[PDB]
Amino acid sequence: KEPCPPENLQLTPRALVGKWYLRTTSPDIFKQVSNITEFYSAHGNDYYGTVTDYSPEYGLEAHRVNLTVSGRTLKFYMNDTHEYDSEYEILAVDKDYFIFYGHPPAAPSGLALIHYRQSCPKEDIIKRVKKSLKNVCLDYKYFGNDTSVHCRYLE
Ligand SMILES: *[C@@H]1O[C@H](CO)[C@@H](O[C@@H]2O[C@H](CO)[C@@H](O)[C@H](O)[C@H]2NC(C)=O)[C@H](O)[C@H]1NC(C)=O
Ligand SMILES: CCCCCC/C=C\CCCCCCCC(=O)O
Ligand SMILES: *[C@@H]1O[C@H](CO)[C@@H](O)[C@H](O)[C@H]1NC(C)=O
Ligand SMILES: *[C@@H]1O[C@H](CO)[C@@H](O)[C@H](O)[C@H]1NC(C)=O
Ligand SMILES: *[C@@H]1O[C@H](CO)[C@@H](O)[C@H](O)[C@H]1NC(C)=O
Ligand SMILES: [Zn+2]
Ligand SMILES: [Zn+2]
Repeated sequence: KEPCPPENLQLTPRALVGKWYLRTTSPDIFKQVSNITEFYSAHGNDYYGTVTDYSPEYGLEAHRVNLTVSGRTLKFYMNDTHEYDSEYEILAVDKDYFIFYGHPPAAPSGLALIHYRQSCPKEDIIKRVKKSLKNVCLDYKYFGNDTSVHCRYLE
């Protein structure tokens, strides 16, 4: 139900700006949704953005979302639907990924999300991710990967 979050917890300005791929989660969600692209524009503590997800019945849907960042945490709001709308805590910060944790409606007991800068991250990045997870009391063991976007390092 909880990780053991870091010492500092520092989340800097524009740090989330631009393009991400949500390829790994614990609760594996990649039956409910697939091929998640995020794009965020920074407006101080506010981000506004697009999430292009694929649905196993509906299409290539798109969603408008905004972050509101408060130090270690942010609030995530999606316009069209609200099952991932919750507070999320930053667990790890890296040039090639961020890890967040929350208790949204879709997983009240806890949801870990890895956002990658690359769609198919190289084995170096995965080894750092593995470290970040142990370092906050989760492990790649209980995470699923988005297999609809084949990646030899995420299998
Ligand atoms: C995953 O989503 C991406 C981008 O969100 C898809 O790429 C799009 O592919 C269509 C082809 O019909 C183009 O018209 C778009 O302009 C493309 N966008 C980009 C950024 O390339 C991609 O095809 C999707 N893949 C899966 C497996 O769902
Ligand atoms: C670098 C990460 C940016 C910050 C995003 C905040 C953390 C969690 C976002 C929740 C996304 C949940 C799923 C996305 C789309 C969907 O499943 O419908
Ligand atoms: C995002 O926008 C919503 C709707 O305008 C508003 O409730 C709030 O300021 C923002 N919330 C989050 C979670 O970013
Ligand atoms: C959805 O977005 C529109 C912006 O056109 C806004 O007026 C509406 O109240 C939003 N609400 C929800 C629940 O998504
Ligand atoms: C996800 O990726 C890692 C390799 O990066 C692997 O050890 C783990 O088993 C994968 N899980 C699934 C369910 O694909
Ligand atoms: Zn919690
Ligand atoms: Zn493969």
